[PDB]
Amino acid sequence: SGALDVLQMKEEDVLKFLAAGTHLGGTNLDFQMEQYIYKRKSDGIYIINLKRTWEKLLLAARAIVAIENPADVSVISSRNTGQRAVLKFAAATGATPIAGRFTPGTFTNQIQAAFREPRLLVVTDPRADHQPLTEASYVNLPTIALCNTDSPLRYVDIAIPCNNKGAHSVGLMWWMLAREVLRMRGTISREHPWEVMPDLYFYRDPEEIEKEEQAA
Amino acid sequence: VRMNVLADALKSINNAEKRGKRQVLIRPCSKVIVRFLTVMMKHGYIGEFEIIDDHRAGKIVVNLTGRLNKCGVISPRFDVQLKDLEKWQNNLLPSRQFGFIVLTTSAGIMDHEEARRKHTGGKILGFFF
Amino acid sequence: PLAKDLLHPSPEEEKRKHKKKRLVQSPNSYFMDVKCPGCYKITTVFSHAQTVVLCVGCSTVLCQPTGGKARLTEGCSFRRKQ
Amino acid sequence: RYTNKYSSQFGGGSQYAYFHEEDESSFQLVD
Amino acid sequence: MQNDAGEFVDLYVPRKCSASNRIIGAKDHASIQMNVAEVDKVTGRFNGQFKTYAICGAIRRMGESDDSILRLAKADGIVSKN
Amino acid sequence: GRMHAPGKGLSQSALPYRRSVPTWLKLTSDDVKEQIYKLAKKGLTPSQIGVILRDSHGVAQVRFVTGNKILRILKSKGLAPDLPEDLYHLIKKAVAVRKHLERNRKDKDAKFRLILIESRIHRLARYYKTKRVLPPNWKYESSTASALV
Repeated sequence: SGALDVLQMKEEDVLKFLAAGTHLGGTNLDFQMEQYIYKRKSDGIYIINLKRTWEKLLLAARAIVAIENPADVSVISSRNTGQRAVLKFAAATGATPIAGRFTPGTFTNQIQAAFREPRLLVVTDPRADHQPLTEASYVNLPTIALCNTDSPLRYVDIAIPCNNKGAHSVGLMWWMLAREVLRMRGTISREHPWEVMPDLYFYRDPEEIEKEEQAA
Repeated sequence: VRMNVLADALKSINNAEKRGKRQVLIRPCSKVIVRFLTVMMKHGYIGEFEIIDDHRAGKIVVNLTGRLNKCGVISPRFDVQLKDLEKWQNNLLPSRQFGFIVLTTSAGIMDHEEARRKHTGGKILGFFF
Repeated sequence: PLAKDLLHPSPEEEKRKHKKKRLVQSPNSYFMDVKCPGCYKITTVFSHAQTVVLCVGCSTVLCQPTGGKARLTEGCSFRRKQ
Repeated sequence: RYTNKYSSQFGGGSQYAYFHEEDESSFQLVD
Repeated sequence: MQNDAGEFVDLYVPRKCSASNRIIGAKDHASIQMNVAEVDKVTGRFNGQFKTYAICGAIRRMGESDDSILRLAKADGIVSKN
Repeated sequence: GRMHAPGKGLSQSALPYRRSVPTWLKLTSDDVKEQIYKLAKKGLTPSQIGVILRDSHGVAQVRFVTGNKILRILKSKGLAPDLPEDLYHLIKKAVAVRKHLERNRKDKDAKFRLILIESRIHRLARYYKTKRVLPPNWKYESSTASALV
């Protein structure tokens, strides 16, 4: 971002984006996501441009560090592949997590016990999580969304282009968001690698934890 | 078929302004529309524009900052004498403080307050406010 | 969209559109010269020609009228002029 | 080196010579 | 607004959109005001100064808030020029 | 859309911006005019002369190289057809439809197509009498079908 060379992409970040499958989008295109695709392959997959992913991710990290209080940035994940990344990001940065089922009224019903009033909203996937995206329209929330190529851009303000479908690329995108916020705010220096692996943010399947528990 | 080209141009401006778009493309291009959009530009309502020259009747690409609530046409062009100008600016305009009626007079195409200051009347073309 | 520039269109979206719907309309035909391989008349054909263009050495046909582009006879050689 | 054995030294004429005006690779061939 | 003694007689002056310049009313409950933080050019850390953009809710409802945030951040030196 | 059909189709030939004779076009104005004369001696209308010079001689637009049009060139030599071309083809199609309809009187739709073609003939004749290309006593009468052409 910023036309600055300290904030540019390095080859280590690009090897993570290549190895996770962030650049492999979907097979359909919502018509205002086509400023992010490079080209469509013979397979039918659209390729997400990674520089647009990086500049929208750094603009999202600028929007996340711009709140003085870290406790009223709230992160939503309803699908199962982003719950552990939301809980790890919320333990890392000090945000508030909402993982799992999002009971409606938690931004507009004042007398229910889970009534919050955050100042920004980061969601996992803007089609499956459209219930807090619609409930952001009565409370004046700007909304940041990790967006696939086939995902509707109603009521989101900052769309971070990725493959939000797989486990690896969701866990990586929440990891890169945590890393850019903690470097920008001042916690980690820019020159060392961050000591937290992205495998702390990945999804652990019940079949995957049972194959890890029975060792050879 | 297509009659009264200025009307269909101003309906193009209005439909693409109500959606908050930033640039329109007007076709055809009269010399009526270039003086009309000169009048709306000089009051600070649309900003710059371009007259695209093919060797047929050209196109016009207008910049838009939305400042423009309504841009309309009056068809047919009724003869407005100088005593009928207050009856016409009471009908079409939203206020005594703003809004303009463009009318085509023998000193040129001009708005309705300049036609009182130049002491002339003529046929009406439309309005913008 | 909705910030979209109409005064500077890209050539991908200027070869995309219909020939009447560009900023300046411009035809999608071109002028060829057909070389017949056993004679030395360079012969000038339209791309979309509607008559059978007869050459004057060995009186052969160069091109066939079809609904679109004229299918040149197979084994001649062509290039676009200009 | 080899082509410098085959030129003439005073004998130059091109009256038996054929100048091609369309010698090019610019033509495509139609299938 | 302003009467002949020079007084400003209005109750308040409402915000306007950064994307469409429509008046964000009192009850446009879907409109946002978003801060986007600046960084220092030598270290890449947040130094306290802001960029502020406001979008009315009617632009947000049709899916056009993202592209206008991208254009407004591009023109004030946050997004690169590629 | 079209005049006597419900169709709204858009199919035209769109002339380019650049109005100039090209660098390879070696036919001068006088050579193009003599090509037009020896092509119009074979019985040809303006349209077929325009087709032949487009296809086989490489002049795209004849009024771009000479400076004036094909029918001005044919009328300045007395080779102009006496009826115009379009009115000739509409009259010839009307004689063809009436020659079909003298045998088949259960042909309820070709009678209707005769009504449309004769309407287009009267619209062109009423245009041409106001540009004085025709005499003002020109009446198209259905007895006078094979007396015209």
